[PDB]
Amino acid sequence: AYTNSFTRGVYYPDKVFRSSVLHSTQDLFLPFFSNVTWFHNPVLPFNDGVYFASTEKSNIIRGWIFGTTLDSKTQSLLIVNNATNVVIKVCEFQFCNDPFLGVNCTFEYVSFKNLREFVFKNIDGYFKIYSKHTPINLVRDLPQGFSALEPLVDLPIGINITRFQTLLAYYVGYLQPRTFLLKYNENGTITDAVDCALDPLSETKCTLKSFTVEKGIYQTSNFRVQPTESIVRFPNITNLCPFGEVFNATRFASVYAWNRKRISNCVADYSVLYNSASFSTFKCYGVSPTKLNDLCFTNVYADSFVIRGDEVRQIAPGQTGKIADYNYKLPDDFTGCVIAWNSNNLDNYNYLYRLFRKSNLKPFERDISTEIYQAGEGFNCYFPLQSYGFQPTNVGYQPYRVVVLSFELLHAPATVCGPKKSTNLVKNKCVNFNFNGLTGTGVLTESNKKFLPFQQFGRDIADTTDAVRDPQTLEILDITPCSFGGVSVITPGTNTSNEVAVLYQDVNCTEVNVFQTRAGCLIGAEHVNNSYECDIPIGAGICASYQTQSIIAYTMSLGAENSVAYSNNSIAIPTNFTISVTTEILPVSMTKTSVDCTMYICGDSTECSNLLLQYGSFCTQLNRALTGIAVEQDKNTQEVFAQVKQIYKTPPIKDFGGFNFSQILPDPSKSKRSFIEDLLFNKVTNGLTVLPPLLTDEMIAQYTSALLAGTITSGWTFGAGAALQIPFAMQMAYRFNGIGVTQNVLYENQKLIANQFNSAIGKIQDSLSSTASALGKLQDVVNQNAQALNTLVKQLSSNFGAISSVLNDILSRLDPPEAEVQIDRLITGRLQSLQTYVTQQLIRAAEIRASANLAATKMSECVLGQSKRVDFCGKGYHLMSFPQSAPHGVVFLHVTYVPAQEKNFTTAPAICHDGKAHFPREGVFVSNGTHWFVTQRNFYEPQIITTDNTFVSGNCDVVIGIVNNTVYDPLQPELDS
Amino acid sequence: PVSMTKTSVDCTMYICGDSTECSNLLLQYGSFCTQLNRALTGIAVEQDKNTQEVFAQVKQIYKTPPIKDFGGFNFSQILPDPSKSKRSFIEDLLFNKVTFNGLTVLPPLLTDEMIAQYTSALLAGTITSGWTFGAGAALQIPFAMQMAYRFNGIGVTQNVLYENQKLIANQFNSAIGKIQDSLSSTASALGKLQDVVNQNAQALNTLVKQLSSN
Amino acid sequence: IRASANLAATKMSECVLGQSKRVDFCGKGYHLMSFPQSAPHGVVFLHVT
Amino acid sequence: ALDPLSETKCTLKSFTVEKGIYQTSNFRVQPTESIVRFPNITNLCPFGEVFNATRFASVYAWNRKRISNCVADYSVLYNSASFSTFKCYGVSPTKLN
Ligand SMILES: *[C@@H]1O[C@H](CO)[C@@H](O[C@@H]2O[C@H](CO)[C@@H](O)[C@H](O)[C@H]2NC(C)=O)[C@H](O)[C@H]1NC(C)=O
Ligand SMILES: *[C@@H]1O[C@H](CO)[C@@H](O[C@@H]2O[C@H](CO)[C@@H](O)[C@H](O)[C@H]2NC(C)=O)[C@H](O)[C@H]1NC(C)=O
Ligand SMILES: *[C@@H]1O[C@H](CO)[C@@H](O[C@@H]2O[C@H](CO)[C@@H](O)[C@H](O)[C@H]2NC(C)=O)[C@H](O)[C@H]1NC(C)=O
Ligand SMILES: *[C@@H]1O[C@H](CO)[C@@H](O[C@@H]2O[C@H](CO)[C@@H](O)[C@H](O)[C@H]2NC(C)=O)[C@H](O)[C@H]1NC(C)=O
Ligand SMILES: *[C@@H]1O[C@H](CO)[C@@H](O)[C@H](O)[C@H]1NC(C)=O
Ligand SMILES: *[C@@H]1O[C@H](CO)[C@@H](O)[C@H](O)[C@H]1NC(C)=O
Ligand SMILES: *[C@@H]1O[C@H](CO)[C@@H](O)[C@H](O)[C@H]1NC(C)=O
Ligand SMILES: *[C@@H]1O[C@H](CO)[C@@H](O)[C@H](O)[C@H]1NC(C)=O
Ligand SMILES: *[C@@H]1O[C@H](CO)[C@@H](O)[C@H](O)[C@H]1NC(C)=O
Repeated sequence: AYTNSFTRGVYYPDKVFRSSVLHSTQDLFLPFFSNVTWFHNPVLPFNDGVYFASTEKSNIIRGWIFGTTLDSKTQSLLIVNNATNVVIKVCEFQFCNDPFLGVNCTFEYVSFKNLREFVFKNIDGYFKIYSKHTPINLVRDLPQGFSALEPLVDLPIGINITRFQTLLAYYVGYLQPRTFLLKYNENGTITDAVDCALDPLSETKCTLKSFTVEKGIYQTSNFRVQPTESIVRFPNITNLCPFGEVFNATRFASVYAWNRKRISNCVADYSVLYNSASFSTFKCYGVSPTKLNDLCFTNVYADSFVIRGDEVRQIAPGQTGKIADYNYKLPDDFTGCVIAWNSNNLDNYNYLYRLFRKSNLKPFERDISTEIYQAGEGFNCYFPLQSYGFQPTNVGYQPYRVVVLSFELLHAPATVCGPKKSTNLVKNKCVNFNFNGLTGTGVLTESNKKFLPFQQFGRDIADTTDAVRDPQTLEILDITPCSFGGVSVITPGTNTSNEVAVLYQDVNCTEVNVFQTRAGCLIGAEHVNNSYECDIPIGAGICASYQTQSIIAYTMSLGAENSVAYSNNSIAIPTNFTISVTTEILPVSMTKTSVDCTMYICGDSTECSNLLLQYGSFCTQLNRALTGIAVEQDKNTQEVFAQVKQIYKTPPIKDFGGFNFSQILPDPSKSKRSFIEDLLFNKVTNGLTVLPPLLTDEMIAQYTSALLAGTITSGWTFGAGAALQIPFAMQMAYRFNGIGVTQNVLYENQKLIANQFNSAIGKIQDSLSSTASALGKLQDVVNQNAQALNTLVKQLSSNFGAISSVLNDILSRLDPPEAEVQIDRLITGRLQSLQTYVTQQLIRAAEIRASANLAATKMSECVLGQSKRVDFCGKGYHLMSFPQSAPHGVVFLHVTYVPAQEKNFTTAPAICHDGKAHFPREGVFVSNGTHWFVTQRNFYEPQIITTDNTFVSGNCDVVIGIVNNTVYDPLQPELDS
Repeated sequence: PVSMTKTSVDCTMYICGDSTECSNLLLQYGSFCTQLNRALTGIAVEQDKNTQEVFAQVKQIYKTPPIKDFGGFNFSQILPDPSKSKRSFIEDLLFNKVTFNGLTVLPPLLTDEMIAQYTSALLAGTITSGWTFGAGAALQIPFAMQMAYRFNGIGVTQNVLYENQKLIANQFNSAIGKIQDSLSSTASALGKLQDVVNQNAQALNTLVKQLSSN
Repeated sequence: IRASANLAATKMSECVLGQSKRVDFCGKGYHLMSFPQSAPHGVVFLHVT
Repeated sequence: ALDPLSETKCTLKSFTVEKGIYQTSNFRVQPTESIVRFPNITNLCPFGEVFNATRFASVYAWNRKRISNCVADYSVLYNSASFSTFKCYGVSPTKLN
C-alpha cells in the first residue's frame, strides 16, 4: 500500500543547537517520496531501522515487541502504561505465547484528531525514543507539513533489533543510510529538509548546501556502471596439493640444512589449515591469514626447519640474531606467512646451529660447512656447529618448530590456486572478473594481439594489466573498464521551476525523452534543432535553456549573424552616439589574515610545541610567507590608491558644467562616501586574525574621495604634476580630441551630452542597485577567502586519519607514547592543510596582484590620465574613468564613446581636381550620391573639401580608385571673390 | 600559448578509485581531495574563461562576400577554405604540422570547428571594416583606405602608399607565400605551443606513473 | 598561461581589434595590423610591420 | 628575555635591527584558573542499599543486581570506619573515582 511522504521521518541527529545555519549529516533516515506500509500484528523486519507513524483514536495500541527473535529467547522490549504508571524495559519477563498483560531484568525503568509519530531505535546500547503529537483534520493519508521527532529520553538497554510487531491503522517505513541536509531556523528548530538521494535537483541542492540553488551546471557525483555479474577465471589445475606432506609431515630437517621444495601444479586449500588450532602463531605479512583461500600464486617455495623458542621473533623480515646472522636469514621485504606450532609436544641431540662465520648470508641462501672455525685445521679451531639442548626428558627452553610459506608473487604461468570455481565467460559486460587473482571491472573482448608463447599478460603505461591470457582456453582478451564520469545536473533555477535535466559526460545512451550528443547522453532535455544564445554551457556547443514551459537543448548561437556589406566603394559613418559606461569591477586586495602554528594547530599545548620544534623552520617560514602576503596586500593598496601625494578637495560650488556628480561626489552625512559608494557598501556584504588594513574603511574612503575629486576637478594635470584646474567643458573637449573628434561638435552637443551623462549615471544607479552581478568578482573573492578560512577551520574538526580531532580529548585519553604518534599524524595532516591553504593564498595573492597591477595601470593611465588603448578602459573609444571605493576592490566608471546612428555613403580612396591627387589631413572622403564631402572618422561632420583639410600631391594616373572632384581652398575665394 | 587541455581529474578516481574502503579512509582526511577537485574544476572553468576572453570578444559572426576584392591582397591562405572544416590553408597546415584512469579530458566549450568560426568572424570583420567592427558598428572601408590610415598612424603619408600600391600588394602576397613556405618547412615556429602541450602531457604521464610508484 | 593569455587578449583587442602604437608590442618595427589564425589550444599572429 | 629591543634582536638573528615593525611572539592572556561543570548529583544510585546496606545474603545465594544510572561515591568507603578493612586489588584505591 504505497503513500506520499513529503518530509515525514526526520529526527534530530544530536543535541547541538544551531541558529540560521544549514547542516548536512548522514544517518538512517526515511527517504523522501518513499511509499511506506499502510495497515488497518505482523512481524516486520528492522533491517536498518523503521520509521513509525501511528494514528491512535482510542489508545488501542499499548506497546511493541522489539528484537531479533522476539519469542522470549533473548531480551525483548516491552512498554506498557496501565493508565497510572508506565512500565518500560527490555526485561526478560515471563511472556505468554503471544506476549500481553492481563486487562535477567536489565533495565529498571518501572515507573483523526492527533497524529502520533514514533521512531524506536537503539544505537551503541542507548535506546533513542523519538515522538511527536500534533493535531490534524484529515483521514486520507499523511498531511502536508514538516515535523522533527525529538528524542525525549535516552535508555541504556543494548539489544539487537531486526523484527518487531504492533500490540493493539498505522504506518511503518524503513530507514536507510542516506545523506540528508537539515535547515535550522533562528529559534533553533528544523523547518525543512532535502534528501539528496531522491532526484538530481535534490542532489544539486545537497552539493550546493542551499535550499535555493542558482541556475547553472554543477557536478554532483560520478556515474559508474555497476557489475551485473561475477566472472571467475582460473586454470584447470584441479590437482590437489600435498600440503599434508609439510604439515602432517613426520620428518623435518634442521635449520643448518633447511630443505626447500618448489610447489607447482597444485590446489592451495588453506581452509582447514587456517581453521586448525595447530598453529600457535600465524603471522602473515605479505598476505592475510583469512584471505588465503582466494589468492592464487604462480610459483611458491616451502621451507622446513627447526628453531628455538626465544628466536620466534627472528623469523621475520628485517630481523637479526644467531640464526638470522650466520645460519639462515629472511628477506627484508619477504612476502608470505610464518607458521610456528606449539611443538613442545611434537618436537634428541640432533638439531644444529652455527656459531661463527664470515658475515651474513643472503636471504634463502643455503650454506653448508662443517669446519674452518673463526679463530679457535685440527687446532683449537674445530667443528663450528653445536647441537640444541633438547631431550625427550626435557616453556621458553622447549622446542618450537617453524614452517615458512615463502609466497613468490612473481609474474608467471599460474600453478597453485585456491579452491575456487570457474564461471562462464561473458563479453561486453562490466562484471567483477577474477583472472588468476587479478580483479576489477571491465569488458572482456576478443583481442587481436599476438602474444608470444612465453609472454603471459600485457600492460599499459599505467602499469595496469591491459590484456590477460585466459588460462583455461588460450586466448587473449583486452581489459577495458566501461563508461564512467562525473554527473552534471542542469537546473534552470528553483526560483522559476523544479524540472531539471541530466548530462552524462562522454557516455553513449546505450549504457544508461533521451538525446545523445557529442558530450555524451543527455537525459531530461528535449533536443531542439533551433539555435539560441545560451546561458548554461553543456559541452561542444550544446546548451540548455528554459523556454515555453520546458527545458530546451540546442546548439549555441555563435552570435547575432550579421553579414557585413563589405565592398569596394561603400562605407558607413556614425551620425549619433551614446555615452554608455560599464561598471568594471576588479578586486585589488584580500583580507589580511595571519595564522600562528600553535594557535591554529593545537593552541596552548606544550607537547605540541615540543613535537613541532623538531619540524625545523616550517613555522617561521609559514609566518614569514603570511606576513609577506599581508604586506603585499598593503603594498597593492598603496600602489592602487596612494598614487597622488596631495589630498585635493572640491570647491564649495558644484557647477560641474551641468554634469550631476552628486551620485559620485562624497557625502559627509555618515564615511565621506558617494551615493554609489554607499550603495556598494550596502550591496556588498582560532589563531586567525583579520589584521586591519593600513588604510581602514574611513581612510580608504577619504583617499578614494580625494582621487575622484582631484580627477573630476583637474582632469589629468593633478597626476601629471601640480594640479592645474581646468573647466570640465574643456576637459571633455580634450578627451574628445584624444579619440579623433573635434571640440566644435561637443560645444554644439553640450547640453544633450550633459543630459545623456546624467541619464547614464541614473541608469548605472538603477543597475548597481538592482542587479548585483557587476560586483560578482568581488563577491567571488570574498566567498573564496571565507571558504578557505572555513575549510582551514573545519580541518581542525577533521581527524586526518587520527583517532579524533579534539587534541584536548586526545591528550587526556591517550598515554604519552601513542599520543606522540597520534599528535604526529595530527601535525602532518594539519600542516599539510595549512600548507595547501598558504600555497593557495600565495596563488590568489599572485592573481590578485596581477589584477591589482592591471587596475593600478588602468587607473594611473585612465583616471590620472586618459587611456588610448582599444578596449582597455571599456568597449569603444575611451574618454575618462571615475573610481569608486569598494570593499577589497575598486569600481570604475568607464566613460566611452559608442556610435549609434549610421548612413550609407559613397566613398573613394582619393580625389583628383586638376591632375593632382588630394588627401585629407584627418578625416574620410565620402559622398551622399550627388555632392562630395569630407568628415571625421568617428563622427559624421560633413564639410566642404578645403585645402585647410586636404592638400595637392602627385598625379592621378597611378593611383587606383581615385575619382574626379572639385576642391575648395579657403584662400581661393579670398583671392578671386 | 592560449589554452590548456582541460584535464579534469576526480580525486578518488585518481588516487584509489573504485574502492569503498579506501574512499572511506580518504574521507577521514577532511576535504583535501574535495577542495582539490573544486580547485581543479576551477582551473578547468578558468581555462574556458580564458578561451572566451581570448576568442569570443565579439558578439557577431561576420562573413566576407563571394568576391575576394581586397585590393589585390590574396587572403585565401588566411581566409577559411569552405571546400573542406571551415579552416584556412595556413590554419589547416598548423593543424597538420602539429598533431582512461579517472583523468578525463573534458571537451572544450569551444570545439575546433567553433574556434575556426570565431577566428573566421574576427579576421573577416578585421579585413572588411578596419577597427570599426571592434569600436562600434561594423563600418566597411576600402582596404586601400585602411592601409592609408595605418600608414598615417605611424607617421608616413599615404601618397607613397598610393604611388607604390602595386609593389606593396606584391610584397604582401610574396610575404604570405614566404610564410606558407616557413610554416610548412620549419615547424619550429610552433615550438612554444609544442613545449606547452608536451609539459602538459609530461605532467599527465608523471601523474599516471605515480600510480606505478610504490 | 593566464598571464600570457591576458597578454594575448590585450594584444588581440589592441592589434587585431585595433592598432597598437607601442613599439615592439606587435612585433619588431612600426605596427600596422595583425591577423589571427586558429591553433590547437593556441593562436598565431601575422604582424604586418 | 630582557627587553622588547632584545626580543627583536633575538628573533631576527642579528645584533643590528633596522627600522620597521616585527612580530616576535604571541601575547596570550593565560587562563587564571579552571572551572568544571557537570550535571547535578541527582539520579544518584541506590548505593546506600549496597554501601550503607543493612542486610546481605549467603555465599551460595550470591545474586547479581544490575543497577543503572549510578553515581559512585567512593570517598565514604575509602574513609569508612565502620568497615575495618579496605584491601583493594584491581586498581589504586585513591583513584577509584
Ligand atoms: C592430518 O592428520 C590427521 C591425523 O590423521 C588427520 O585427522 C583425522 O582426520 C580425518 C579427516 O576427517 C578423520 O577421518 C580421522 O578420523 C582423523 N584421525 C583421528 C585419529 O581421529 C587430518 O585430517 C590430516 N590433515 C589435516 C589437514 O590436518
Ligand atoms: C541621438 O539619439 C538620441 C536618443 O537618446 C536622440 O534623443 C532623443 O530625441 C528625440 C527627438 O526625436 C526625443 O523624442 C527623445 O526623447 C530623445 N531622447 C531622450 C532620451 O530624451 C537624439 O535626438 C539623437 N540625435 C539626433 C541628432 O537625432
Ligand atoms: C542629481 O540627481 C539627483 C537624483 O538622484 C537629484 O536629486 C533629487 O532632487 C529632487 C529635487 O529636489 C528631489 O525631488 C528628489 O527627491 C532628489 N532625489 C532623491 C533620490 O532624493 C539632484 O537634484 C540632481 N542634481 C543636479 C545638480 O542635477
Ligand atoms: C546630398 O547632400 C546635398 C547637400 O545638402 C543635398 O542637397 C540639398 O537639397 C536641398 C533640397 O531640400 C536643397 O535645398 C539644397 O540646396 C541642396 N544642397 C546643395 C548643396 O545643393 C542633396 O539633396 C543630398 N542628396 C540626397 C539624395 O539626399
Ligand atoms: C546480538 O547479536 C550478537 C551476535 O553475535 C549476539 O552475540 C548477542 O547475544 C545478541 N544480543 C542479545 C541480547 O542476545
Ligand atoms: C569592386 O567590386 C565591384 C563588384 O562588381 C566592381 O564592380 C568594382 O569595379 C570594384 N571596385 C573597383 C575600384 O574596381
Ligand atoms: C546600407 O546598404 C546595405 C546593403 O544594401 C543595407 O543592408 C544597409 O541596411 C544599409 N544601411 C542603412 C542604414 O540602411
Ligand atoms: C592569388 O594568387 C594566385 C596565384 O596562383 C592568383 O591566381 C590569384 O588571382 C590571386 N588572387 C587574387 C584575388 O588575385
Ligand atoms: C554511609 O553511612 C555513614 C555513617 O552514617 C555516613 O557517614 C556516610 O555519609 C554514608 N554514606 C553516604 C554516601 O552518605
